[PDB]
Amino acid sequence: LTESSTSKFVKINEKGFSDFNIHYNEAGNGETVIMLHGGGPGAGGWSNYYRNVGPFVDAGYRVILKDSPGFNKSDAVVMDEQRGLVNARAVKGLMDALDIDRAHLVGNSMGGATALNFALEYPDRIGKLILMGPGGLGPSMFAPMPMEGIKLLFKLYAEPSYETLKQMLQVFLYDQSLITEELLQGRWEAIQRQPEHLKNFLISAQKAPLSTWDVTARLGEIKAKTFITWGRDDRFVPLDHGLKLLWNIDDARLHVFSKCGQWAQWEHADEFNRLVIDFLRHA
Amino acid sequence: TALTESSTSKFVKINEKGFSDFNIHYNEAGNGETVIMLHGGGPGAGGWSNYYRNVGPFVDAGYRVILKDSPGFNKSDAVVMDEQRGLVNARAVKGLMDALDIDRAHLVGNSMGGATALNFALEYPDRIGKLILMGPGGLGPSMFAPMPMEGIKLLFKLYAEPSYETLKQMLQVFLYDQSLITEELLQGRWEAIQRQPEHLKNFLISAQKAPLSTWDVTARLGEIKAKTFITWGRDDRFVPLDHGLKLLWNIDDARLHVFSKCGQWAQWEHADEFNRLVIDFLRHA
Amino acid sequence: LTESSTSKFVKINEKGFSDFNIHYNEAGNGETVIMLHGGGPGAGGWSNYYRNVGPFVDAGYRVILKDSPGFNKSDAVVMDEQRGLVNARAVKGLMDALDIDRAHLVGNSMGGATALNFALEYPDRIGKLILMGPGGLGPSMFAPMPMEGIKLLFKLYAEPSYETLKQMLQVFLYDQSLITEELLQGRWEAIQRQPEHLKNFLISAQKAPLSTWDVTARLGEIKAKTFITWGRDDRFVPLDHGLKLLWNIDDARLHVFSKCGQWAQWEHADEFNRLVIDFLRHA
Amino acid sequence: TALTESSTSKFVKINEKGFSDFNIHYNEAGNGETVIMLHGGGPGAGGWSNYYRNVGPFVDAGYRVILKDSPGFNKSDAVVMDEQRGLVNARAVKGLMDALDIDRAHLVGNSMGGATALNFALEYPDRIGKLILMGPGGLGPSMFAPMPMEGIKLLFKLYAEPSYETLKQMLQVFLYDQSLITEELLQGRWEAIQRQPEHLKNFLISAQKAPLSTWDVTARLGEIKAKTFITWGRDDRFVPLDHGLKLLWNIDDARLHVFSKCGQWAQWEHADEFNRLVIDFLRHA
Repeated sequence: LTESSTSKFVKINEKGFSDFNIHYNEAGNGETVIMLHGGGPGAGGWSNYYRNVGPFVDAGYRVILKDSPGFNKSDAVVMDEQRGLVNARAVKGLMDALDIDRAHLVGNSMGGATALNFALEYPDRIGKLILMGPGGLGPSMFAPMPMEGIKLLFKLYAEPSYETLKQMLQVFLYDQSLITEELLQGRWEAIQRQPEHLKNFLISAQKAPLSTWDVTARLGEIKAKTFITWGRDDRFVPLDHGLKLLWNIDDARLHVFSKCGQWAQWEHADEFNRLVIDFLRHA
Repeated sequence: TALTESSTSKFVKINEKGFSDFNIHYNEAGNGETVIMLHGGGPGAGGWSNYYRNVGPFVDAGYRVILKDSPGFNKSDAVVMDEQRGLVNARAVKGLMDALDIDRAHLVGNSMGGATALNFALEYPDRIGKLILMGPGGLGPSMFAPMPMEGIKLLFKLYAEPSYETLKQMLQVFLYDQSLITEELLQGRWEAIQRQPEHLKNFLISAQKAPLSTWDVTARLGEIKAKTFITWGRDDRFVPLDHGLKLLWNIDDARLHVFSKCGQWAQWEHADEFNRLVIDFLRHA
Repeated sequence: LTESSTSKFVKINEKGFSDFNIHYNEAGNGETVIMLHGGGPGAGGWSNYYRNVGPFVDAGYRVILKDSPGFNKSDAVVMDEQRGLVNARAVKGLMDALDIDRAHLVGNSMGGATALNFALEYPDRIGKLILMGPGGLGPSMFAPMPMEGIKLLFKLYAEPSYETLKQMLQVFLYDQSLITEELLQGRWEAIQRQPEHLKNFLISAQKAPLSTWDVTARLGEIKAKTFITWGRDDRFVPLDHGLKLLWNIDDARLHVFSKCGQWAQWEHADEFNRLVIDFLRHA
Repeated sequence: TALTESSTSKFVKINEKGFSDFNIHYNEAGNGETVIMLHGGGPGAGGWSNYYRNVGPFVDAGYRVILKDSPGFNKSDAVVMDEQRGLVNARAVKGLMDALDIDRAHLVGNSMGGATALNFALEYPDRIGKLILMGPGGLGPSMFAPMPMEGIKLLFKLYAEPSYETLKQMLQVFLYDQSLITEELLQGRWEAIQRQPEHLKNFLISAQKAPLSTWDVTARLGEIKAKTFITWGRDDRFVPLDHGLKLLWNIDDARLHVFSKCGQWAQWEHADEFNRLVIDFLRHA
């Protein structure tokens, strides 16, 4: 598989959306797994998930790497509501657009915020919920906020340098020497090719700051089977949120990877793949 | 051969440091790559009783499984120990491996058996493959939980005044869903208590000589070179959840998995998931 | 001072209350400190606070040891709403009853739940907020619930034995050999003399379980200056709630006492007294 | 006499283990019962710079206050250390106490000075009264926070490439309210960096010989017999909050106090409350 071969578009008309173009990548057939990416500059379905799409297809799954409204080759937008609840509507849109009655969601960071909102609003349309260091769960009992990674993320949004992006990625990864060009250019090309997303994000962050995303009091309402993954060394979202989810969602389990940043799916691909595939297959 | 507690039951004399001609009971099945499972420290614990829901699937996955009765438990020989039990138990595991000609084994350890597995990986790094830990005991204070924990107090209470009803109370604290407690489980533990009452008294004499605080190997976790799978039950009232994080941070190559709606026996209360996760870890980690 | 010398009653008519008799003890003059006791069988203003009333009066404070609706010499009742919100109304009642325009609150356990609700509903009537291991803040990130102390509390409510009460107190105190008769009889006489409170409590616990008391999502609304105290070895409410309060209340500080159970005010009287007096005097 | 940085400034030669005729700078005022205050480990740190908001009130409360410049900081003599800095610093504190005929002192320690205070209480239990710790360094891994922490990375960055703007970045991470950072604070630290650049390079050479992981005294906290007051800033990005709990659980007689809206300098960012709480602890604990 490649990005080219899998590339695809489709408009959506849910709630406040209307004739809104969502880019995505699709492969495989059958049961549907929608993978939702992180909030960083130049973030996209493919870029977040290029080590998990193949193995998930082989497992006999319909794999949808969605570009969320306002990133990569999807359409630009400005939100005055918390992006989790908004991205969920975009997801609900792409499912209605493509006749998908139900899907499993895999949400990393902002994505995980999306999946959590999707699961809260549209429970009848979610199968199983995989969360990987999801944002927007309020304050940590230990980490002061903003966290080091979030600081760097806004710094990159503000002054998109090549050297800055690099330093953002050295904080996102536990092992910094794992930095590939195919990754680094994937993000750097994505920021350049649509620099309207950057300014749109900062404005939205002004209208709905991270503190408004907190869905914590509603967690006792999530019914789907939940698999929470965390990188032990995540400098973007604090480890103790993993526990908050475990205690509040009725049916959850938590897996933490050592020597791992915010990208468990990337930095620990193999283990992540087989752990999640098995969770879908057997839980 | 049918796989039953009796058809798998075996004995081996071990000779290692402070053990001479010491009879160790174990249950064994399967062939090839070896997994040794080490049980908890409560009255009447033993290998079969802790691991009977795991043995079949591990054997079917192609492992040789050894459910070891630790010294001073169940059908192994009696002992009063004057050193910390994790280390003495690890000597016995090594003794059993030498006696059975086993060069390397994966270790699965629950509670006291987790402490055993950790001491074994510290002392005998060349003889361990992978390490699987389920809520290991004796890792010092918790950052949140007052000690002794509720499970620990019931453990000592049962050791000192054994009764069926106190056994039942203990087991109700050990498990998240107390309605899963069968009369057969209970009667198995109760028979082990009644058939080997010397183990209880010897345990109490030994704990006075080397209290639980002496089992703390925290300072050495940095030496462990085995790939490690830590499992915890979210609802464990015996050893606290923050110890799972302590191991995750101090062992070089670890992952942690926490089961919801689970007390201190994840291998038993969530056997199917446990089996699937650990088998997968042994095969592909 | 003694219980006799300070004993006093007054009816109240707030919201659902009407001609409802609140017992309390008062001493001293000037600025008002209302001390609110814990949820245990035979719990009462005096019994919780007999080492803190004298020293607080000397400090020049008006000290009100309130018996909460349904304990000790106050009137019996059954609640179908979480007792924190209900006890707050009773407190708001005793203040209107006695022409108190403002007060500082000192809440231990159930009391702390009260103070937190009082501070949320009636902020204009609260000065400064002292919380000592307050209940009803949801699940712990570490302790499974119900906690050992809560289990024992309901066991004592169910079968009020003298030996049972004793075992409840051995779990409430870090140092068990500190058990005094003047305490033990204070509780044992209180349970006997009004055994209707016991059954009323169990029914209310049925109508509004501990899980309904959680005010966590509203903590960002508390404006009063807050002093959170905790016993390190508290087996009734988990230590990590101390942190939750610290992070969520806008103006808070946290003090933890070593070798200390649920009764910081009792087990560490001196240090507690001077710490709180100074907080009132200078914060 | 007026109390100013200069009117209080003194030197004393110390001779203790690996120190011979080693000049220690300190600031001193007041008389009687002795409190020694030990500073942090960042570039340009020193006693005055860390504690100038505390000295007046402690002296007025009736204490003799000593703000000590640790070896290889500020106006004390230069040194490249080959052992963990907490212990070497504790030797220097003991050396200063012997040279000034001080039998017993209360110790207040911030960050590196907290590590110093802990080593001193371990090694010289008879020479300490009470122990006050503010976010002490080197207590090993955190259960929540990735390491090195953000403050630590800025510390090493500033040591290796000193610049005024990097100093400002560091100080902005140290403090909760960055708008409290005065030009005078900045210029004081910056002058100490520029006037003693050898301290920076010596610090880096020393940290290669005994890294921060070697400062961990966790395993010994159980030996500390001093009544201990632990203070933390909720918002500390240099040493993590769970270490406050680690000390609370492992030292026999401790209390913990956490200030909201506070980074790693509680003594400075919340001086008034800090002063009031610690003075009260010294008088009545």
